[PDB]
Amino acid sequence: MEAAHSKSTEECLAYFGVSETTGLTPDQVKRHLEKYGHNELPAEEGKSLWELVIEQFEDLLVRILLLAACISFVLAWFEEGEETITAFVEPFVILLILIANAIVGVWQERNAENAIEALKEYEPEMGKVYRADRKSVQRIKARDIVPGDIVEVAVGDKVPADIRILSIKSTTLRVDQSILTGESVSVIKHTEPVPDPRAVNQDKKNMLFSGTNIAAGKALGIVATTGVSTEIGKIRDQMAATEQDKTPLQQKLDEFGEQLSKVISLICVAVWLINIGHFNDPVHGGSWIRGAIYYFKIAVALAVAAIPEGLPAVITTCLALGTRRMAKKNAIVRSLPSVETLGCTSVICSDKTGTLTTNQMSVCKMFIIDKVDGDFCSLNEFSITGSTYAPEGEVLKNDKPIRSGQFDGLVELATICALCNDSSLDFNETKGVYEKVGEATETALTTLVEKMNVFNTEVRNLSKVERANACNSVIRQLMKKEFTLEFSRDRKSMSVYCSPAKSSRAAVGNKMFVKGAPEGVIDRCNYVRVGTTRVPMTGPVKEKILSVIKEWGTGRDTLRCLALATRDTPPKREEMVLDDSSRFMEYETDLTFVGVVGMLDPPRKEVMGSIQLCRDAGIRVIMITGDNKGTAIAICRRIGIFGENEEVADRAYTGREFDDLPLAEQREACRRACCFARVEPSHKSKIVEYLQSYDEITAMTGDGVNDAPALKKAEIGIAMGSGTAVAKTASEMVLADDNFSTIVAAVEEGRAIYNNMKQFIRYLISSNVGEVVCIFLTAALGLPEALIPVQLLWVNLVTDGLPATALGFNPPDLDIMDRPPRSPKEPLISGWLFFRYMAIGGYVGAATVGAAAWWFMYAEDGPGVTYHQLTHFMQCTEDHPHFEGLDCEIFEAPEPMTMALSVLVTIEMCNALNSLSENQSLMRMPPWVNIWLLGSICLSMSLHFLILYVDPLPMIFKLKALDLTQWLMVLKISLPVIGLDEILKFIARNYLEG
Ligand SMILES: C/C=C(/C)C(=O)O[C@H]1C(C)=C2[C@H]([C@@H]1OC(=O)CCCCCCC)[C@@](C)(OC(C)=O)C[C@H](OC(=O)CCC)[C@@]1(O)[C@H]2OC(=O)[C@@]1(C)O
Repeated sequence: MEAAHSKSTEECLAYFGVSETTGLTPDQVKRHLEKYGHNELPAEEGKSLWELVIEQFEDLLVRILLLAACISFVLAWFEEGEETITAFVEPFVILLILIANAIVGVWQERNAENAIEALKEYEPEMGKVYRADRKSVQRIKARDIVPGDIVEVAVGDKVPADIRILSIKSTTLRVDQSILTGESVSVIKHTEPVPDPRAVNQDKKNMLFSGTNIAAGKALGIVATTGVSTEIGKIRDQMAATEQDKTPLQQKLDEFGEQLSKVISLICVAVWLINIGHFNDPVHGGSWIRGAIYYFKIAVALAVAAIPEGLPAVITTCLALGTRRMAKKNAIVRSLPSVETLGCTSVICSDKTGTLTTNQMSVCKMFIIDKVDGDFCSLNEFSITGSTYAPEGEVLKNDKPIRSGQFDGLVELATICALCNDSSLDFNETKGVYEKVGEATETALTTLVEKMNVFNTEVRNLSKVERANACNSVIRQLMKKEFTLEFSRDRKSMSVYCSPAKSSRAAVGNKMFVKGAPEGVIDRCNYVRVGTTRVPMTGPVKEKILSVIKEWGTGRDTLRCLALATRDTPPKREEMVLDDSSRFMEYETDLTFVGVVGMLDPPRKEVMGSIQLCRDAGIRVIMITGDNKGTAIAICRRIGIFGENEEVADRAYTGREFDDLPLAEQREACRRACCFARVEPSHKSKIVEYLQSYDEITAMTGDGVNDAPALKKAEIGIAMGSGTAVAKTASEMVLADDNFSTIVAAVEEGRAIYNNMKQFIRYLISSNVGEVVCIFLTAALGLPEALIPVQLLWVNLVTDGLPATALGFNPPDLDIMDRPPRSPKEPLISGWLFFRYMAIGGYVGAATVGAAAWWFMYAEDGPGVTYHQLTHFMQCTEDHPHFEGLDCEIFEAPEPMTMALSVLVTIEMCNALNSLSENQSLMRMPPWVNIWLLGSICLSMSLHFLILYVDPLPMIFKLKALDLTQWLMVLKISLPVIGLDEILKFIARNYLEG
């Protein structure tokens, strides 16, 4: 049953043909259950199985590196050698890294909390119904309840489905719908029907929602919807139906993986293509397959040379280290990758109360009527000092303190504020400060009653523990509050019937002290109280009152005003039937205006600043409030979101307004909007959606299942520290202190971690730009094989893997926040940088192979080896350069290799330094600035010797401790990389592409 809330309990019972007394017949149940199904959210999947694994090994790069193993295992099996400790290395070092980055990948012991899971935690397990098969209140399984059957709920119960209350048995029923919105103040329910076919959950006063728990009372009603067909289930589906796109970085690392996987095999073609000589000469000898292994031993080398198997380790390190660094600033980042996107954040959507503000209501100003006459009436305005909840402050008129009670009206003023209040003030002993008890507003009202003290009641000689509510009580003693008509968004007001306590002498029968939003209440006043007398409400007057209410709510002192009025001659206790909600309005007419009070929820002392920061950062911030458009706009000028005098006719919309705008006009409004007031439920999702139709990285603030969809949807959802678990499990970041400022901080932080990430990323892969180049020369022109496949691994996980991580601590460049937000579609490497990293990548390919080519020929090893022909013959079947001797064993010995690798590890250390900036030389960017970089460079070479001296290592690496004479060449062969660098890096001046 869809709009059960708009039907009468009758129309509603009839819709299903059920007796409020008998129940659903066993048939109807099975029958109904076949039609609607089980009152349960659909189940999910995702646990320990073969899936996680196989998908783990589905990635390209992890495959190309697995294929190298599916070949190295056999390649390092046919290889001739008495060694059995260096053979099963390659097929293991890889097969190890593959399985290593598969555990820390299938690691779901931490990151495994889904938002839809908690959603099932809000739906109870059992519920009580009334079928026709048993006259007893059978407590069946919740899962078996069905639209149509009449259920029972009583205190403490968790509502099993969406029911349409039929009959309330208790005095009054109160449920805790916080689960949905968050304002943990339980609400009264009624049986009267909400006729508006499209009321919003908050206004469906005659309905219980599944997930909600009953605060007070006990009622019986007829279930309207179960399963996904419910407010909770509906929210579930929206989330189920939303799929977040992959983050920008993760999107590049894939683009790379693809363009790479192609270029890798693209070079395997050049090999079998450059072989134009091997097609003829090669005769008998069985080398058909014995010589073809050369085409395989180059793949499991060319491949591992272009795959930075150390990146998915560094980026995670730098990231995990940022998570903590941000946690220190109160920003808890759940999703890791997010630290990247949080930097491309272009729009911040924040709620006002308790994020942009403190949620510290306090009454500042208030007034009553002074004199009414000749259509020209005046007023008496006061101000109140004290922004705390502590009854510590004074009431002053004309900047000077006055005795609130010397003023007849200010009395009744204070009277209403106390008897028309469902709250109290409490001094917390332990802590040592008065705290609110309930609605933060009404408390501010209570605190006013104290500060005021219209009856002069002694309070100096009292205890902070019993003085907090002294004056209020005094007033509760002169009037007996019988019953009270709760607030409603229709009448925007809320009265409270009172009776004259026997212990009095001023009893004008009964009274009704009304208090609500100025407009409504004031419009229902036929009179105005001028002191003690009463006089007809006249236009001029109403004109004057509304006048001052308009100034306080839109002025420079953003105030929330409440009209205070009363009914002098209230309807007879008999003529009133409390159960009739919508009827309350009438019971509150023929009123008498008494006064107004304007309170303030101060914007947080640090927000005014951050809003500015977001300006310099080019980040657009959108405040979402509950204030009325008019005051929203003020608070906005106030906190900086708008100029002190900017045009905002079209930049701020109310929810109603935004609804009267057709799709085109709505979207077109989200790209300029900065303030939304009284926005409707869906709207958060709507807005997010629109902001995105502009490729905008949007941050959304919220809490409660209510806002789960939007948090999921938005690029960066932001739950509050005090928020629901679901709202937290749905967001990407949780604000430890629910403060706006900490969102901006975290944005900047996450904006630095990329600037540094972008470095070690274009560095750790810049070396791979060479390793392949090297391998191409070391395979194209001759086979002076300088870089072993099982040797490059250690050079990518430590040799350069250490300076990378060290690069994850580079000094944050100034003005970080004085530039517009990055572009999720900005490639790390391209343009002048493409050509830059091009040379530096080929040059390191002329350096590595050269340590073995430039060597033989000018070295102190080989008097007649210079200008050799390692290109012509390699198999060595005869002797031309050397007749009878033992020289055809140099093609496989630690001599030309142990020289290249060293140079490699030398040019990289200079390239790491070339990776501290992108324009400023090392002269302006002292390579000793990043203290943690040097601390790694040293631990880099400190391990280079360890695999060159300590025998157990230098052997398995095919290297040997180079003489300090021949090791002096590693300098003038590597060291000059910085020149080419510094050249291209100093040439970015004429090329104003940076
Ligand atoms: C891994 C190692 C190597 C050496 C490789 O071939 O990487 C290429 C490649 C895949 C790209 C290129 C490299 O291009 C070549 O080497 C082309 C052949 C040159 C022959 C010249 C003979 C005189 C990157 C490396 O290099 C330079 C130096 O410009 C930059 C960049 O990479 C990134 O931005 C990735 C970061 C996530 C990518 O253009 C990228 O392709 C993309 O889609 C990107 C966006 O990925």
